[PDB]
Amino acid sequence: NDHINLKVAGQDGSVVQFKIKRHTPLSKLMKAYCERQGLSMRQIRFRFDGQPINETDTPAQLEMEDEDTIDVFQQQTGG
Amino acid sequence: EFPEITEEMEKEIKNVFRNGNQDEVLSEAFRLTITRKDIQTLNHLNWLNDEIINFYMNMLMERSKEKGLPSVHAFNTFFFTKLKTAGYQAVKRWTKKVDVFSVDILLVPIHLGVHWCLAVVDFRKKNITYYDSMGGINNEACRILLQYLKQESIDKKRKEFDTNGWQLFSKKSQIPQQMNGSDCGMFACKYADCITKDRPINFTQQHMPYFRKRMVWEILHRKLL
Repeated sequence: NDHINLKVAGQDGSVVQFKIKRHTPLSKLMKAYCERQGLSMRQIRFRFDGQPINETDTPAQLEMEDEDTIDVFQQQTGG
Repeated sequence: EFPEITEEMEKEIKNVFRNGNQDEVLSEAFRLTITRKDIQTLNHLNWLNDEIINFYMNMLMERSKEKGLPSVHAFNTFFFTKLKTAGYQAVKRWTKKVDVFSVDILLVPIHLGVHWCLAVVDFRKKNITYYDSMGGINNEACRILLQYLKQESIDKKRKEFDTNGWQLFSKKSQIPQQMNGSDCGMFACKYADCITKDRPINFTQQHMPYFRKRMVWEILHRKLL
């Protein structure tokens, strides 16, 4: 199959574009989003239209498409 | 009305609380993942991290599917503030594949900076109603959600929402109050618990350390006594 583009938008209003083949686990991307654009990993959470994205998951498996957006948030704690 | 805290349970609980492998996988389903780290947030007087609440809001919802009980859709936690901050367009979208209206109650868990709270859309009572344990009012939240409804209606069922007759408000000294420093996310969950069971509210504080332990088993096994 053919590769697709994916936007990752931080809640600081920062879109980070990405290219990947559609059958690939998102681990490759998730960790790259932390490494590049320095950030934690065990302090954030990714969601595609509210659906919790897991590392296991793959674009095709999430019915993702070209130029679709992934939201990423800070982990959030409250008393 | 209280389920007992049987020996079998206490022993599995105290186990998952002990300082061990913090990244251990522990519990799945709901596309949620619950670790010893996540679990840890239910110990003593720890601040409940999002993952726990979302999980509870799924079971609260999964249960509201059984007979003689108001059907419920629950949004994840990040919903509210992503709306409040980014507007509608941002969350269009998160409700593709749910007719929000074909349900009896909506559960909105809210994260306010350093603080948990809950808002409830009761389609059948016709009132968006907000719940803070510390007693703080958030009439804004209601006014925002109502805007959601209006907007969603246009986007899903291609027609304006019938705003007529609806109430928006917040609860005060009329229910149970926080009474400490960290049991908010707790109150929020168990607040919803009574709501979802059409049951009245009834509990106060001391019911919390119990509910805390109780929640843990409830979580791991998915099952809410």
